[PDB]
Amino acid sequence: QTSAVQQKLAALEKSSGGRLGVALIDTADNTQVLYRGDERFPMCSTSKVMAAAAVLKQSETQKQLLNQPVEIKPADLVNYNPIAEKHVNGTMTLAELSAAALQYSDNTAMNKLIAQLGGPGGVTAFARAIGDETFRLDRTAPTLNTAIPGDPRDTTTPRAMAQTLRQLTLGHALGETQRAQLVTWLKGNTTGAASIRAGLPTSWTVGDKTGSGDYGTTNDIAVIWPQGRAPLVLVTYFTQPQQNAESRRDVLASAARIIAEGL
Ligand SMILES: OC[C@H]1O[C@@](CO)(O[C@H]2O[C@H](CO)[C@@H](O)[C@H](O)[C@H]2O)[C@@H](O)[C@@H]1O
Ligand SMILES: [K+]
Repeated sequence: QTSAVQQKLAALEKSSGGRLGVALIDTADNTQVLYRGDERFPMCSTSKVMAAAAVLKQSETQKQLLNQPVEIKPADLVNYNPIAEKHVNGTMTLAELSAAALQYSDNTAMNKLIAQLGGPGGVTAFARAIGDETFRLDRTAPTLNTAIPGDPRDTTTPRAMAQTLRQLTLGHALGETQRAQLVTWLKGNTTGAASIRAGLPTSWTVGDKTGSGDYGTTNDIAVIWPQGRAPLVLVTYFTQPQQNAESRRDVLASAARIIAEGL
């Protein structure tokens, strides 16, 4: 069936010129709204959530892991390193790297998390351990953001990512302390006000992670606490046909607005 909300999302998509993917889980009733929910999309930096979460999971059996220092060398700096570049020839702890990756989208910090997990496949292995059979991370940053149409590397589906984000932030994929830390980090994101958040009523609370890459890829994944409603999880992925396309955070905001109006 096609719902009214799906109809509106299809109209948004057609006016956007790109390809939109949406998955909502409403934890009031566990119902779901999906638009291209089983198509693959390039995650770009939304994959940082899974990497940070995997390190949180490791910290459940090492109480001191988040205070472990990691050396930052000049050679480690990549294309976007607003926090790590201050620490070159110095160190950052795994907590500092997780915070920098999630809240500032620091790519050097992401690469340190990936290295702590043994490479991109270690992030995929964590996804599998928590029941996500779809997610794959294949490369480090920044090349995980190439976002080439049809390329399966560094992709997931909206359905899979919404389920996983729910298990991580509202469910029991992580220990209680670790879940709370992940939620605190997401809620402190600096990069999200133009994306899902822009489509929701101001009274609602959001924790989110954005992503962007080539092909005008513009993504956001969020856990939302509506005014007076049980929490939602919302994934919005958007990608375009031309490599040099501009970002379209407004399309994500419009998707979120449609979802909110449909509740
Ligand atoms: O966007 C983060 C970071 O990436 C760079 C290239 O390393 O720019 C890319 O992203 C920009 C924003 O989407 C695009 O405008 C640009 O064309 C693309 O190369 C850095 O300039 C930027 O800080
Ligand atoms: K871009």
